Amino acid sequence: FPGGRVVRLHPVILASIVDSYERRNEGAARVIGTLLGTVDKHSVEVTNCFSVPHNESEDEVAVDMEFAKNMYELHKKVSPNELILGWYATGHDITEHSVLIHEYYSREAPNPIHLTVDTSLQNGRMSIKAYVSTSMGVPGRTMGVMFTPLTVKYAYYDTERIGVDLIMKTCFSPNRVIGLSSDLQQVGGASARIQDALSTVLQYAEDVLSGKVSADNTVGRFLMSLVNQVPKIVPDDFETMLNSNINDLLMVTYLANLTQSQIALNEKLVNL
Amino acid sequence: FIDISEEDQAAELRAYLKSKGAEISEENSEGGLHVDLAQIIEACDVCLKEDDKDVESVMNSVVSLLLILEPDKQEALIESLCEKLVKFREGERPSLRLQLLSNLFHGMDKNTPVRYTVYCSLIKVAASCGAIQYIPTELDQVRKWISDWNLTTEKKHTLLRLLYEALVDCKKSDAASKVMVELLGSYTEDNASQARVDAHRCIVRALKDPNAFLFDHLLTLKPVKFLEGELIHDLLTIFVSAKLASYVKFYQNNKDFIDSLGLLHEQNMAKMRLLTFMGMAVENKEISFDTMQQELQIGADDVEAFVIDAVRTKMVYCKIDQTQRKVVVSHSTHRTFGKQQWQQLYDTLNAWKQNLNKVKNSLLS
Amino acid sequence: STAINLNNPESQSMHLETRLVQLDSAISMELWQEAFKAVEDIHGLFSLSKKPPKPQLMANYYNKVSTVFWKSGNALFHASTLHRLYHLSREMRKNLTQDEMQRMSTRVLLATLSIPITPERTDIARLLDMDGIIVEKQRRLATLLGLQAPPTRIGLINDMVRFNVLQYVVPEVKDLYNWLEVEFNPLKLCERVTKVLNWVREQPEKEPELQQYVPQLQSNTILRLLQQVAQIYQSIEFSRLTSLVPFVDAFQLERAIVDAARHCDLQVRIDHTSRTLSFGSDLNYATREDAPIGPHLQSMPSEQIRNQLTAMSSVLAKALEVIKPAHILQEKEEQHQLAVTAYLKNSRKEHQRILARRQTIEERKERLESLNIQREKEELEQREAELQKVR
Amino acid sequence: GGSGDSAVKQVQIDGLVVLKIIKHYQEEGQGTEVVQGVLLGLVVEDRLEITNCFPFPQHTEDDADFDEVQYQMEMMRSLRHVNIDHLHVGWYQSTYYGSFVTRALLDSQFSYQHAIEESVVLIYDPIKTAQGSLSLKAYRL
Repeated sequence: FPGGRVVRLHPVILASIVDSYERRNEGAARVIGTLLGTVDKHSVEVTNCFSVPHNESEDEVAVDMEFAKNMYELHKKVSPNELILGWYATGHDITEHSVLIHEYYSREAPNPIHLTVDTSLQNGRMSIKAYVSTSMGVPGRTMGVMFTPLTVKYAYYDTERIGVDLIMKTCFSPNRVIGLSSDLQQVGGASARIQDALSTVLQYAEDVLSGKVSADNTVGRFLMSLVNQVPKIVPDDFETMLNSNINDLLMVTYLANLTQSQIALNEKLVNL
Repeated sequence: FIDISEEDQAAELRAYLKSKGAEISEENSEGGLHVDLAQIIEACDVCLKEDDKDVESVMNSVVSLLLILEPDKQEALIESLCEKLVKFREGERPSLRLQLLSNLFHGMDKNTPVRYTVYCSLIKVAASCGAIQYIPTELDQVRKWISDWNLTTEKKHTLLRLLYEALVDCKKSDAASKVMVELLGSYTEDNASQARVDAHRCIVRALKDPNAFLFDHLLTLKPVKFLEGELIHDLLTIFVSAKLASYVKFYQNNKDFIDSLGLLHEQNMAKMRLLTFMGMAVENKEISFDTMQQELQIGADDVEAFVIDAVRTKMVYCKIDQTQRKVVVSHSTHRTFGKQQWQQLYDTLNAWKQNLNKVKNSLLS
Repeated sequence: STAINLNNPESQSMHLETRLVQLDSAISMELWQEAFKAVEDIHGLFSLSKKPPKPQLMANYYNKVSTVFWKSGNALFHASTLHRLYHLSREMRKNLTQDEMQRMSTRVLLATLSIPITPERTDIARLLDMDGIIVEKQRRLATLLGLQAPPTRIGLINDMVRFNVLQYVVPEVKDLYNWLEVEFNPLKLCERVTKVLNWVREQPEKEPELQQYVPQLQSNTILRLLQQVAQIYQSIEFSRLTSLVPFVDAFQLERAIVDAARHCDLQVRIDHTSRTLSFGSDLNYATREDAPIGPHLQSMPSEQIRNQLTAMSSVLAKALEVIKPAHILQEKEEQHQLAVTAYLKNSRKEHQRILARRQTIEERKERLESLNIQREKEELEQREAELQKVR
Repeated sequence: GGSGDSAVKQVQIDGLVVLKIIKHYQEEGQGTEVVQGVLLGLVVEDRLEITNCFPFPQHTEDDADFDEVQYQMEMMRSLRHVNIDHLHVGWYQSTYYGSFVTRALLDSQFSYQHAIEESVVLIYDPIKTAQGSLSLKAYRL
């Protein structure tokens, strides 16, 4: 099979695209930048990016590639992983300026990775529409534009998409940083409560008329696995060992407050 | 070749590349254009005239791929050019000609003429390589829209049949088959007779592969409940032997067909995974040293080694106490209503674990 | 004197000379510090002599060093140097050109051994004093060998077998790791490997180098087996346990298990009045059972309960059931979608105002906030010239 | 008015900042405390708002050694050209072992705070503290 077929961004990429749009960079409706990262032969790993001074005027495009040398030199020391990959911009899809920011990027001369971030309200509009030209034969005019279907994903790191999930549920509503574990606790039993809702509906499907194929051996196998995890098997030796573990954990959590107390007492006599 | 960004004149731009191609293509370039700036005439030419014997005319094919669809028929002219790909039988560069125009870009999807065409192509054209990539987005688009036109689901069934045949990997073939068989009894080719013939091959795959374990998957959802077993398919003859614990059953129930090929070794393997499970899980966790051994009618350290086989199945899985608790939890084999009633238990069971405990948790924090 | 620059003749000469002389010298009169000094000198030369591409002898010296090492240091760094020499045989091959299968065989053999040998180090001195002053030196050794960090394990083998290594490997041995790394199954492993053991342990055409690396690697396979069966079984009689494991003697092996157990690689009650063993479901759950900082075997842990297990399981394991099947979720999320559309819809209106407002912030923030930090730093002048006027 | 003492307000750290922090998450400075970037922001309603950071790398082989400021000067011009200006109102070292404000971090801070009194010093603490509480520790002198 031929080369690129998908892209794998990260929400740092969309962070750096929504950065330069909203800072402003004279972003009335268009801001362009050079995406950075690497590729693995059919996939793209776009891993961070940053814009170049652009000016997309309707028959005049300004790509100062010299700055994308500077930024690349800088970003190379920042992390060694990144490579000059292509160009990213905001909406809308294929224009005459695709043909022009082709040429400016063909001075770098690998294959290009055209990202177009449409910013429209609708859910029927994909967030970012990855593209790469085929034909692209180039001894013709400037560069043929017939773009291949690519689609987008997120992937570079875990704790940074734990970082994006932390912003997702701040977008929901803050979600400040004090009560994190307790928020993971009280949405804990909420899952078990919405489970109680759904397991009712799956039972109730059979109760009314007939149903529950839906939990005959689908959810029936999920739940046996669930109770083989949490809690464990059910002797009372378990219960006493579980208690002895809490009595240990509590004795350790206690000893942490004993040490807070003696962190205080030595800090105090010196201050006296 | 010359770029697509050269002025169009869609016919003449796509035909200036025929002049760079064959002489036959060139005299039907000149003759194609001088008659009319033309539709089907000009548009069938690269698609039927030789792209000689070397497929670097992917470039002019790409120019044909967007400029045939809209000035004339997409549905007929997409099916042209694709005969050629399967004719030459060099597939990697034809896969680019399929890749560029896969679906959801460059006009309209059309709701499965193109998705039938370009996937019918890439199974045959490419090896397994290209064929893999389309299966998620295809089965996604099948769920996003199923063809209300019957015959195109018979076609998408045919493409799943080409899929399981072009696959020679057993478990992907089982997967592509029991997706096709899943979609079979669900809708289209049901239409009894068309499905009855398939039912035999399902009994081949379910028996032949003992990782389609016995009947567990078929109890989960529809396939047995449409495809009869007390017909001379003999599908429920598995569900007979599945609970009844011996080599005796299958061998006495014979199709002399499946006895030969076949099922011979898997009769004892049946006896294993059913007696280990229906031993363990209806105790309902802990059977003894000798119980398992006299269930299975075999040795001691052999049942140690068979506990490892059951642990590599992950039908049973924990630390195993030596002379009691031979097998414990991690349940995977059928226990149809025992699993249902235990589900029916579970909402009531969960009712405290969700209210009572959260009334302490959320209160505390 | 000598006008150093591009005169590799005399250079290379003296180099190789001292090298061979130093190497053998130390590895002859039982010296070691001398060898160390020699290596340091060679490294220094390479540093100040890295201006040239690289001539022959390289491979020679590499191999020599790896060999001389082997024992002293663990077969870990030694095996690493061995793989390095193997890689050198590739470059030298493309340039050296060696049409010999036996060579490749010997190479693969040396590689293997140097690899499977030790799955963990007994840092007693460290565990005692705190604490090195004993790590940067290892880093230095790594640098010497050409590495930047510390080698790893049969990991290493994955490494130097990404190449066409499952193949050239001579099939005395091809089907011995097809047990150790590949094949399951604890209760057959020591049986299975007995024959390729007896094969390789005939030493003279298979590099006697290998067959001193073999007894440790045999114990390493036992060590691999011993770790698994703590998850396969919860107890086992010692008389059963004897028959599971083909080995020379039980009286030997129990002490090597109690050793491993004492060095906290597994937890066992192998010593016990009845002479029977108890692995135990959890008892007190600790990383003593688990081997505390590195497996040497296939991941097959049984289920155990540790802090925030039942907590975070009940969070997410129940969540998934309401995500994957559900007729209640997707409607709610399609209306969350509608509240998400609404916010971008509110946003595009605000964006059009932020296009005016934050434009006026951005441009002015370059001037004003600079002018503010100007006055912060310019105050230090006003502090200085004013106070000068006082006195 | 939650605003700080005598030159500054509070801090607000916009999510696209913290995304860029967790890109140089806890490597390039694991066992060595490395200043992983300067916090560039602006004075907003009752707070600063760190809207962008750029990372400051160093010679991290296994020890940290300060480099030419050719990086910071060129990179703070790189920010200025497409976005705002060099508006460094703090900094973030993630870095090494759940939130701890070392004597060196107090001294580097003292040089920073006296120079520009519009400042906080962040300590971005991910999963290392068992996550855990006070993931973003601010602290001005």
